Amino acid sequence: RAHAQSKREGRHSGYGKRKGTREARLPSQVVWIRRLRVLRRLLAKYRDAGKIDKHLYHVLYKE
Amino acid sequence: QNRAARKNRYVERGSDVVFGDQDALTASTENGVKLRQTDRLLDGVADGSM
Amino acid sequence: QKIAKTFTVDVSSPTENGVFDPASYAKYLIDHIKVEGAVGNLGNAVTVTEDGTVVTVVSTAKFSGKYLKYLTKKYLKKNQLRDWIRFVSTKTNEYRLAFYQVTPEE
Amino acid sequence: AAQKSFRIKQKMAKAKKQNRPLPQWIRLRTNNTIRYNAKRRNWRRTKMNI
Amino acid sequence: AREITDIKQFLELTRRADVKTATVKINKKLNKAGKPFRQTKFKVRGSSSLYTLVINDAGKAKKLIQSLPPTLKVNRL
RNA sequence: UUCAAAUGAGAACUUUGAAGACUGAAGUGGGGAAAGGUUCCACGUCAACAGCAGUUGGACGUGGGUUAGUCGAUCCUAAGA
RNA sequence: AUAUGGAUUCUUCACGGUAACGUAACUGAAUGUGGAGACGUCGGCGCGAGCCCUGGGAGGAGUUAUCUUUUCUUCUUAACAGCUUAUCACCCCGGAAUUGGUUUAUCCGGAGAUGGGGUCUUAUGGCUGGAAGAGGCCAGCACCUUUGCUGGCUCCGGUGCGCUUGUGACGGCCCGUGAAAAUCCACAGGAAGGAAUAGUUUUCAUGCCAGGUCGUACUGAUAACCGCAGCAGGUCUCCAAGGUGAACAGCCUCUAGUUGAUAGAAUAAUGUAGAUAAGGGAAGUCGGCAAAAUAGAUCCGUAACUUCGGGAUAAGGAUUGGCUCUAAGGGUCGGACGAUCAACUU
Repeated sequence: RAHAQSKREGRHSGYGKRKGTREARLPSQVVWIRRLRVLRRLLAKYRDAGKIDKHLYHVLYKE
Repeated sequence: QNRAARKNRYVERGSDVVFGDQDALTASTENGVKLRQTDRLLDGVADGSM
Repeated sequence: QKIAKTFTVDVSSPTENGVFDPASYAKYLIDHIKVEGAVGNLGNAVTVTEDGTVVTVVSTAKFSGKYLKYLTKKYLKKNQLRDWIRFVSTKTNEYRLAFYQVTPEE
Repeated sequence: AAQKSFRIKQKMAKAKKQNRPLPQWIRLRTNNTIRYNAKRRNWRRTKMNI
Repeated sequence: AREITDIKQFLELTRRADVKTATVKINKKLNKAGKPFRQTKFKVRGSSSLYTLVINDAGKAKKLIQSLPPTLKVNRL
């Protein structure tokens, strides 16, 4: 528990301790899918609440 | 302590008088069996000499 | 809002024998109990009050029955009274110190 | 085995009842040639081959 | 097992004349999280299934015990 | 691996307790298929067997134990016969 | 097998909904047609279960030289039944270029999208019944007894690229496109059969009776199988905890299970297994055989040749602990911001 509590703080985290590739530790695809879903459903609620119009929504979706 | 010590001790029943020193009424037969059981070695011969 | 919680420790069978005393126990509790950090803060969050037969503690603040059991066994080890006395619950928030089994010598 | 035929089971039953040493009353008979059981079996030593 | 809500439907099952035995049951529970109250459960042994009736109020429960037929066997707890 | 007590003629090896370690959930764990067929379990008991020992045993002697409309077989067809 | 209840019928073989379809029911022979049974593997993505992790409270156990509102443990809910719930799919309204919707993955729309309102499957989940009477954790009496007897508590939550597994809708792959049959149901058809003084429905409900034969113990292997043996060999499969870590690697632990392998006393040479060595650094040897050295990760950097795909972790460099901070990266709700809750990455 005490080691888990220091890992929350950002301790025992550094280059010496790590023994796996960045992908092995946190996959790049997961980082994309978290990110891309978050950018998606931001643009969903802006469209339906009506800050943004539907024409600009369609451009930003593909960007 | 003394309340317990005077409570705990015993009358000594009749069974202690007759079966204190005594043991082994009906002795253990040679196979090591119960009263109704059968033992096919020694069903045939009756008697300890034979 | 806060809602107080009475806790009642009997100490009859220890005290009549005279290995144990309520007065030192009620003295030991009232300083060593902790609220919101550290010891010796407790004005009106709690009120430790011995009768003689039964000790009573009532807590509007954060306090639990396990923490009362904790501080008693802490006190009992201080007197070398663990191995011969134990903290027991008879009913909910209703506790009492009972001697272990102990056979007679004869 | 733990999922036997009846026939296989039937032959275990005959094999169980045969598995016994000699009755002692047969020792005492007039002109007793027979001393011990010569066709006795044990699970470890000899496989009955069903 | 099969719950019944309705009170009229329970009285029909007692007169159905396969039902040899019933049983009554009493449970302590706490309403909302405010106070305790004394629940009851009138169960009746059908041939296929066990029909049952949950009454929350204690006043309605005591009239229901009388409202059973006498010829039916009843068994407490 | 060690210490005591118990049992017994006899204990480095049986039993209980007290310690010290090991397998370390890809097990020295809990269940099964094939195959074995009573090895399961109790009581009695040590001539032979257990490459030392033996009061112990999968050994020796006598018993007990396997309960199905719903788990299987049975029924269906496969390559094939 | 039948018999009561309900339903249906004098418009004889039910009504409702625009429709998807709905309900407690709501005749049906020959024959025919259809579905289920009925099926590859790999990939990520969603949903569920079990486990893991975690907080409050009620008990129990340990620690206490000093410190610790502390460490460990118990707080569970089966099949079955009745209500209710979901992606896909489908129906109605309506008519889209200023093209829009939308998945992690770019497929869809005048063969009718977006949008609004519906209908359906019930994997799975939820709620009550089963069911607390059960089970679990505690407390106290009776006492040669092979013995009972009586009290409590069994509550309310949280988290996720977690692990195992089940399932859904998709995507990739092929000169491979990944069993059959029993069995069950439905649909088309209408042979014919049923009422007005009582029939038709045993696919709605409740009730009555019946269910044979054989297997079932135990091992499943460093002692129960096969190797002439109580043989370091061989022999198909399910379950699968905590930490370190990329990891069902190695190392240490919990539950469960062993503590079996002939011992004792010394510590010569020679062996078997394993190590270290000043200076030199292959002079050894047929031969660098065998050891030594290198090794994980991050950033810089990377030649010849090439079938342009590779070669490539080429080669060659700079780093890595501990601590205390800083910075960025989300969710949730009600209308320029604010409150509050959480993950371990860089």
